[PDB]
Amino acid sequence: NPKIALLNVELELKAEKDNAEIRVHTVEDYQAIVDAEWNILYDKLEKIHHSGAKVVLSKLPIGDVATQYFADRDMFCA
Amino acid sequence: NLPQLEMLKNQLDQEVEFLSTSIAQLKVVQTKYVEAKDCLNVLNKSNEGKELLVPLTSSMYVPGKLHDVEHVLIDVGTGYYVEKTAEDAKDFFKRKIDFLTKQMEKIQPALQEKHAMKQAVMEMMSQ
Amino acid sequence: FNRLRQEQRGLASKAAELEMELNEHSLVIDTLKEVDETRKCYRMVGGVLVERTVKEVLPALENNKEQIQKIIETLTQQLQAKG
Amino acid sequence: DAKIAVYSCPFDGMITETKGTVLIKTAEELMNFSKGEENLMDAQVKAIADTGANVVVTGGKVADMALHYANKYNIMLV
Amino acid sequence: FARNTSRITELKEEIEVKKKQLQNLEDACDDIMLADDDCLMIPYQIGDVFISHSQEETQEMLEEAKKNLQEEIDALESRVESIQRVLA
Amino acid sequence: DEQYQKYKFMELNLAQKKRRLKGQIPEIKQTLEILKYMQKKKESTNSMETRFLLADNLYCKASVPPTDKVCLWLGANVMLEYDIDEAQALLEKNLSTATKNLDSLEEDLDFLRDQF
Amino acid sequence: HGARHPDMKKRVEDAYILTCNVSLEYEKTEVNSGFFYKSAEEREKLVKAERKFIEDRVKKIIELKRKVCGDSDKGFVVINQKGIDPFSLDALSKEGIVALRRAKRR
Amino acid sequence: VEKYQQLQKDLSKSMSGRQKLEAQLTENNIVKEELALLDGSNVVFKLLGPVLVKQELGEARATVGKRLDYITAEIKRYESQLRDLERQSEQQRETLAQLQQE
Amino acid sequence: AFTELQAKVIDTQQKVKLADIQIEQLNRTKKHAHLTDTEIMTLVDETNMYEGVGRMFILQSKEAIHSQLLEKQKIAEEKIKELEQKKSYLERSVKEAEDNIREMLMA
Repeated sequence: NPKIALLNVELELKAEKDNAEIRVHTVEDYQAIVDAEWNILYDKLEKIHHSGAKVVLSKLPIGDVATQYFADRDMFCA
Repeated sequence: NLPQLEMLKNQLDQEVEFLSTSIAQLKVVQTKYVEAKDCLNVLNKSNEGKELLVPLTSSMYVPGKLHDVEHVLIDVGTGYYVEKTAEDAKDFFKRKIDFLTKQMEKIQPALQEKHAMKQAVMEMMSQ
Repeated sequence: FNRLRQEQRGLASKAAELEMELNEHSLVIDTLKEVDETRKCYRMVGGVLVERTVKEVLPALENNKEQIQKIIETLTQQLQAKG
Repeated sequence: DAKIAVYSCPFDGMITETKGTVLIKTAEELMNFSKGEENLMDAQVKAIADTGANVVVTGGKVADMALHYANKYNIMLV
Repeated sequence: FARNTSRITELKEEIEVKKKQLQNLEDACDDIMLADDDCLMIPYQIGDVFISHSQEETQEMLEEAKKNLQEEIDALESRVESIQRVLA
Repeated sequence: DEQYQKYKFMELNLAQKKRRLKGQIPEIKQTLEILKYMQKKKESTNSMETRFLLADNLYCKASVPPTDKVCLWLGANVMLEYDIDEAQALLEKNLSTATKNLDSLEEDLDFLRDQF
Repeated sequence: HGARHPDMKKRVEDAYILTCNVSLEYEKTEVNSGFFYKSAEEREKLVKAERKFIEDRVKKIIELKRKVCGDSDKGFVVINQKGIDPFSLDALSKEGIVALRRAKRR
Repeated sequence: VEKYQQLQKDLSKSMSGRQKLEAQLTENNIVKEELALLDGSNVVFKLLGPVLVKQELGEARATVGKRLDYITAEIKRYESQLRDLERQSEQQRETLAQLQQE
Repeated sequence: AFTELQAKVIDTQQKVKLADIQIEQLNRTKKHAHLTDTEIMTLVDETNMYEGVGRMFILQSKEAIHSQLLEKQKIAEEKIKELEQKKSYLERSVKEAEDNIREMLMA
């Protein structure tokens, strides 16, 4: 009895990025930039899947990596 | 003929108003020197050394006796010194005021004479 | 336009300036009210610097408002004279 | 005995401020508008004393917020 | 919001002028160390007062002004760099 | 529409406030540190030949004893003098606390007015 | 034209006439300190409070009505170049006073 | 018109500085011209900020002279920008006119 | 042509706009002088006192206050009467010129 999610906005490669600049302090710091590149998207997908729906549809193309994180949500996207 | 002249009369009015702001600047520049002349009379009255209450920047007052009229000082230029001597502090800063007032005449006479043509342009603009 | 505009502006400003003076004389009262202008002090009134106990400051600082208030009220009512 | 409150367009359509060229990013312009409409019809059920208006007419859109405000105030709006 | 320019341009120019003023103060210190280095009389100013007494006592405020300028201005240079990096 | 014109008007009438406020800030600073640095120690120590302002253009030599008396004015009618320890105490708030509100009502006000 | 006088004593036969302009609708004083400077905050508020002048002029008309007729019976007819309010016209029609509005020049 | 406006801005920012230096120079000329002959009543020192150092007249004269040379060079720079502006005023302004005409 | 004569009459009007300013400046400054005189006559009731030009305060005794409240106000007084004896001249210059230009030049 799947509850469905009716989406149009998507998550895909190369679509968005952050133009951050950070001076070197250690080697553990650069992951702040690569985090900021995707953290809002990860939280977005996590919450929109945890919304209460349990299968999700999207009118625009979705990434295979996004599909794998949706599988991590025990979930599928079209 | 008339329309283009009337259109450019707005630019003429704006330049005249800029020069009127310049002559308002002329009315506001005399101050420093006019209270300098007003403060002339303090110098000779206190040449024995006398207690003064004077501002520190603008808003502070601290008691203190003035002395050493022989090195009363004025600032000038990029950081040069004008050490006013005692006899100057009595009488000769009167002529120093005369020369500063001479620059004040470079301000009022020598600029009002050339703004006479400004007012002439105002009168001509009626045509 | 002009024959009315400059006349109204001048008659308004002639007491608007005194209204700003009253604004200054009202913002200056903070020293007396809270900054404790009550001791033996070297008070000045402009050009003069008096070492006096401040007894006259209350009547002097009320006598200005008791006049300028009615001046500015007269200006405010005069603004409505003609439209 | 609904002594009509007569107006042409006592309400307006949708708008949204732009902070510069780009659009604003706050919902206060909508929350304050909703509360203003609510208090306006509260003043309506106050001014029924001197107007006696159970009905009103408009040429401008209103939302379901005005619908339930009217339902709690027992008024009609064409 | 790309507010960086409106918040970094004035800071850059004022830091530049403060650095120039500190360099000129260092020049003044050097000058009083060689030009008119006479021990007996030297008008030296602390805010709004000359005292023509300090020759070696001049450093008592020379160093004060030096550090109160340099530490504050390079701290605020780090601040304007922080304003730059927070946006990019 | 009118957004650009009103935005520019607000920017102008708040930049004038910026200019004015950082206009009075420097001299009140000077009032604090000039006294607290020179006089509080040296004048309290011994009397020296000094320089005081006769006017904003006439500068006169002077000498001061350990007078240790200071006077504050906020207007053309109301005066109060103070010692050399409580005077800086009352003056230091008027900038140290004033900057936090006035400049936050400048930096944060500009941040809001870029959208307000 | 006529006026906003419901149930006028239309047959004013003892029609005393004095055709001066009565400002029974005072033109709002928008001009106080020029055009839209910062002082327009005065114009936003001084535009109001003109309601009193209508009744003051009406009281003047009532005084002249008393003077010329000695009572409230005989009809006194006066004019206005501009509009006049209906609410005070309701009382003026009871006072034996006939004010009229929107008159042309000649 | 791009080039004309750029040259106008260059003219403006050069002439503002030229005029301010003229305003200060009109005073320093006289002050120094009697200063060079009134010795004893005033003596040359340098008020280089909040300090005083004994100073000699010659380096002050060199300073004011190289001020004069600098400002004259800036005047010719400004006036060259003026001819540049008037030269652009023909063709860089006909740029739009010819495209609207044909 | 009458163009230069019209220039002269407008110059006379400009001199009128000089006259009103030059009398009003001194009457406001004289009102300020009277206010200062009333204040100085009020404050002489106490002794330990300072005066100056605002930018300084010099100590004195009471007789110095009496001397200063008169010696400068009387200069302002002699100067106000100088300015009436000047204003009468210049207002004659403008008004009689008007009397002989306005009903004359329109011919």
